[PDB]
Amino acid sequence: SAKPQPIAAANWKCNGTTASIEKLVQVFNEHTISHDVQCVVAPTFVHIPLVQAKLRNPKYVISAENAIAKSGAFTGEVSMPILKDIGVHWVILGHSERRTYYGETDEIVAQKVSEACKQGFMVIACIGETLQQREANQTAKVVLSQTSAIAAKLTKDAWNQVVLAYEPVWAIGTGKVATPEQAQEVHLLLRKWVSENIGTDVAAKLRILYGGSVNAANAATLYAKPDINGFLVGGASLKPEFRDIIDATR
Amino acid sequence: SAKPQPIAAANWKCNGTTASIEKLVQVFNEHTISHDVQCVVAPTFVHIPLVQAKLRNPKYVISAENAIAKSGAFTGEVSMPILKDIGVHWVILGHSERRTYYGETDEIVAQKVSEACKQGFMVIACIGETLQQREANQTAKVVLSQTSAIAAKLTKDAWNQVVLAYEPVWAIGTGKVATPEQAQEVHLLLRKWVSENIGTDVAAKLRILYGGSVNAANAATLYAKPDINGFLVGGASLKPEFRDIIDATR
Repeated sequence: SAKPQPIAAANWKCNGTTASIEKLVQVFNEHTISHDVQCVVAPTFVHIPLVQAKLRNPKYVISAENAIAKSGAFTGEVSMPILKDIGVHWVILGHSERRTYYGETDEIVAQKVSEACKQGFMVIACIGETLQQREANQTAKVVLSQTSAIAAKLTKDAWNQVVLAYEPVWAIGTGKVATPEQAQEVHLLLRKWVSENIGTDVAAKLRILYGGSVNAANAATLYAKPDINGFLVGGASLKPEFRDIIDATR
Repeated sequence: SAKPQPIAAANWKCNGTTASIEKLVQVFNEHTISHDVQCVVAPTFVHIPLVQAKLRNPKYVISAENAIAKSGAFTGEVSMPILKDIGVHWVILGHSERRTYYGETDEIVAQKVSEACKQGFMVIACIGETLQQREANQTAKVVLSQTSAIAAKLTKDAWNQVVLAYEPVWAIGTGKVATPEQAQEVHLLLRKWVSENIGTDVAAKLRILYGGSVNAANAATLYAKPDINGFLVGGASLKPEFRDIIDATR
């Protein structure tokens, strides 16, 4: 289909013990990945140094799970210049849980994205609708709303560092995956949107991943859709089966 | 005066480069501390492992600057069980900046405190009034309000792990320190409160620190007050002068 380079990203959320991490990393290192894909591992902040010291599988990069733009008087947070100094140059922003529990709004997400962009980070920005939305046939405008908000703060060239993760709020950690057909419908409308609004050229390289209850048995079917470039995986990433998720992008 | 063991705590907020940290840590390690005081260093999450590997001065402990109670689906955050596994067992909670920018309320602070308590952490809980408060002769009830909220969620014995940091919102990072007399007035009313409400025995061991624009030239005068047990230092802790702040509790 000519698609872009696939992305397989691991989001450990707020989980991990130094022991269990050293176990999973060893399983990941011994997995010979054979095709062109970029694997990404998002550990918690405290665990980032440990992951850097043991992660050796070459198709992998470390990303932070969130950050703030600037260093300063922000107790408890971690900024972007701090993460560059530390060699981490990917970050996941506007992930659902942050939009819901620690109140990050579009414009706020949109600002974290512009700045990371500005800081030379590769960014995976999360968008998606809730079930109430979905049920009001509101899924589409919502996604377009968020993407537009991000887009207003970016330059035509900042897109080269952007990756979108469409995670329907109702599929995250629920066991309730979107059928490939639901997933696929949203990815094409977005691609279409980016295409009309930024450049055909941009929509074609944009990796747009699906996330929300994705596992080793469904990743394959998911991948086969033409506008699905990969995944953002939560629960299944705390397991060896992650191997088989990465291989599904083959 | 018989007072309790003093506390000198360093809060680096969201600042530090691996280089500048390795420089400051070396300055701290070579400072022979001679009296009984517990020094505490709060680095950002990413920097905690680096601090653990180099910090060697024995009167020092590492604390996190914030955390959540439980591990789980909380993207971007770091929990307490994660910090125990990692050997970090002190934490700063309800610091002003968190109460203001990332919306942590009394009850929320009060819950983070009970749980950390429950997790065997030493906790430094922050309370304090804003200038509007101060000007409405509202400083006192406010402090009592917050302390009471914390106290409702703790057991008579949880106090042994609690430390209070009174940081007038108007003195943090402002250059505008509370005179020793303002500081002292608040510490005695609190001590009084804890005394009447929890036990005379408890108020007597409680370390209650002052923080807000505290430096090496004022720490001394600050310390001399009878109900002032130490400090919670922000800006001055990113400097060598921190040495002279620790020595002021002598």
